[PDB]
Order: sequence, then structure tokens, then C-alpha cells
Amino acid sequence: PSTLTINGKAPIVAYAELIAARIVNALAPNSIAIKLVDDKKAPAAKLDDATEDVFNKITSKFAAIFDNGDKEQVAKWVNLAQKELVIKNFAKLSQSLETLDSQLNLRTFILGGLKYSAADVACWGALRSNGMCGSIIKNKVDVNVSRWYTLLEMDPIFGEAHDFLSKSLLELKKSAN
Amino acid sequence: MSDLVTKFESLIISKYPVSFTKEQSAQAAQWESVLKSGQIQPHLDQLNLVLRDNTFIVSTLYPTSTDVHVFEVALPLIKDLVASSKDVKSTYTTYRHILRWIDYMQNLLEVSSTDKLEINH
Ligand SMILES: [Cl-]
Repeated sequence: PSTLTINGKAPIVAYAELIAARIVNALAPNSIAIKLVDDKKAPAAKLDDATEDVFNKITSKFAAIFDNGDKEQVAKWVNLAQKELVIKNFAKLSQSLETLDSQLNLRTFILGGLKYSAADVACWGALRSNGMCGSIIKNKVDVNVSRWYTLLEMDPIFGEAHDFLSKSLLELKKSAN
Repeated sequence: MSDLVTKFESLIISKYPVSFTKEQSAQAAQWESVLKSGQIQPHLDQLNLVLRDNTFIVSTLYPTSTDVHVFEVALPLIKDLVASSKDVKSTYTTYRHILRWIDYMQNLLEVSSTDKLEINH
């Protein structure tokens, strides 16, 4: 059993990593212990020992669960999420989002399956981390992105990830009190 | 009674306990009234609009009977207009939302490659 520690004071909260863990635990109970910290010196996310490339480390560890999408293809989108979709700059984000929006023209999920892949998790998590994307998604400027984003939001694994984070931060406070 | 409905009912996601809001119930209701009128073709631009902002017709996480019923009528309709299009082309860019939804439903319900609408991408 691995341990994923999430930091509540990260400028970019590790939603993609959290959701990845929630997917794994839903399909394979007790696989990943999810812990919260609330400290500005802590890394955004930590899987056991590793603070770098946590998302890919989770998806690669649970290969049967994360089985879909050509790995090179998945990586293209995981990299766009991690390096572009988290950026709190409308001018950069607008370009990045058009790349995603265009990919979704004729697809329900990023890589075109009947079900979502790690690509979808990474991008959805990256956008959830980005306060700037809220008005963008709400106003449907990129119609495909909004359509896609609001689909996955309906799945509690995604849409209640924040609730889990908030409740865990509550419990962290409670244990301190 | 149709083969498409039967195959949808054989899927696991068929059995999920979706509860419609009034708005959702209104939406399922209006699409069944369109089906009953026989006027899905005039309502294709409305359908494309619904699908612009919603993955499935009744704003659900999974496809519903509404999707299957509308799909069964819409599929031959759409591949006719693609086949009769003057601008390949513009038809695709315009009605892309119906097209992505067609591509999902035909693959979900395992429509035969012969009856399938080939999506360009
Ligand atoms: Cl696994």
C-alpha cells in the first residue's frame, strides 16, 4: 500500500494526483492511503518517497487500471496538463485550452475512447487547480472543454475530490485542536 | 422494440439510478414528443445545440434511453446529409456535436461497420 500526501497550501493543489488515487482505490480498495498536510513548505504531492512526477508514478504503478490510451499519446496530454493548464495566465491558458478544445471536436474523451483515460484525469485535475479556468469553463468560451469538463465533474470520483480535500483538512484541524 | 434498445439494456450503465430534475424530465419529454411527431429531421439543429454543451441529450453522466431512441432515428438521417453534402466539410464543422455523439453511441451499441457512419476526425 502506497501513501499519497497532498498539501492543502500548495499554490497548485494536486487534484489530478488525488483523483488518480481515488480511481485506484475505487477499483482496488486500500491500495493508496491518502493523507493531507497543510504547510507552505511541504511539496504539493508526495507518493511514498517521490515528490517529482507523482501522477505518472501512480498511473504506472496501477497499469491494469490505467490501461487505455497509447502511452506516448497519454503523455502528450499529461504534459499539457502539468505544464500548461495549471498556468494562471489567461493569454497562455487560452492557447492551451484551444488545443484541448480542438482535440475534443469529435471526441467524448481526450483520446477518443468509450471511457476516460489518464489524459482526461490529468487535464481535468489541472483545470480544477486553476482558479482562472472557472469563468472560462462557466462561460463556455471553449464549448467542447466545458462540455467535457462538466461531464467528468458529474462523476463523484472527480467532482467530490475537492469535498474529500476539504473534509480531510477539517479532520487535520480537528486532530490538532 | 429494437435491436439498439436491446443492446443498450444489456450494458451495465443501463441499470444506473439516474434521477431527473424537472428540467431533465422536460428535456427527455420534448425529445420523445419530437420522435412521436416524426420530426427529428427539422429538429437536428436543436439537437446539435443540446450536444454542443452536453455529452448526452439529457445532461447525464451516462447515455439514457433518450440517447438510444434519438440515435436510432438520427443515424440514418445524418449519414444521408453527409452523403448528400455539397461542402464535405462545412457539414462536419457545423454538426460536429451530433457527429461526436453519433460516434460514441454507434460504438457503444456496436453498430455494424457497414451501418456505421465513418467519422473523419
Ligand atoms: Cl492495477
